[PDB]
Amino acid sequence: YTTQSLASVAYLINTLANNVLQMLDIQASQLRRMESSINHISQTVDIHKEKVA
Amino acid sequence: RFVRTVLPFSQEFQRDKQPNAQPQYLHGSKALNLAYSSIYGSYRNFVGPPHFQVICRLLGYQGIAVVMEELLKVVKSL
Amino acid sequence: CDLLHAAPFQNILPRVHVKEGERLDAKMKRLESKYAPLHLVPLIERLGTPQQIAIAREGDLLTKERLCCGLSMFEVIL
Amino acid sequence: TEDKRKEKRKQKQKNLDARSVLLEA
Repeated sequence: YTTQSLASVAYLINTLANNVLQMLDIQASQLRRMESSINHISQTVDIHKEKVA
Repeated sequence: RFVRTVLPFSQEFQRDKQPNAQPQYLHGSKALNLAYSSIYGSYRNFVGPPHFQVICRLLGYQGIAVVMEELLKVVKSL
Repeated sequence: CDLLHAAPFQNILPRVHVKEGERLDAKMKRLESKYAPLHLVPLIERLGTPQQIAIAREGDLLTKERLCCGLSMFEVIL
Repeated sequence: TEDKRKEKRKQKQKNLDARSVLLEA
């Protein structure tokens, strides 16, 4: 029961950790794409304000 | 260069002199504040190319346009 | 001054010295090759996204088209 | 705060128009 318990705990932790890392990796790349998208909007607003000027 | 007129034609108006904040919110220290205010002391006695250069940057095309348009209105009024 | 700093990214090159046995057109094309990696709009048109390309094209038009290029104001004022 | 405020005073005492619409805005 000891061996079985050690193996089980290690497994469930390994699985949940891997999932958490995957979640953080996805959220990072989300912000990376969003910054790129915000930057292009900002450039577009800059261009527009200059045209009015 | 432009310079100030003679005393009897000098149209004075009261200015609300700002309360002094801490040096960190200006040039950084008392020594630096004093150093820089001396540096820019030279520029207070006339208006010329350096002032016009600064005005140009800070106003941009839109600021210049509105100032020109408004100067025209002052002239039209006078 | 803005336009002078824009020049290298806008393909604009100054006249080069021609030694005997060389042509003005021969070296100007050869110098254009050297600074081709700095030509902004073509590089983005090559490697950038439709969004990047459109922003750069708009940006380029704003950078090259200044008042000093062929326009004046004082006449209109008067 | 009060101790320093009444120490600055201790040292100070023992020592010595219708032309443009933009204007309205």
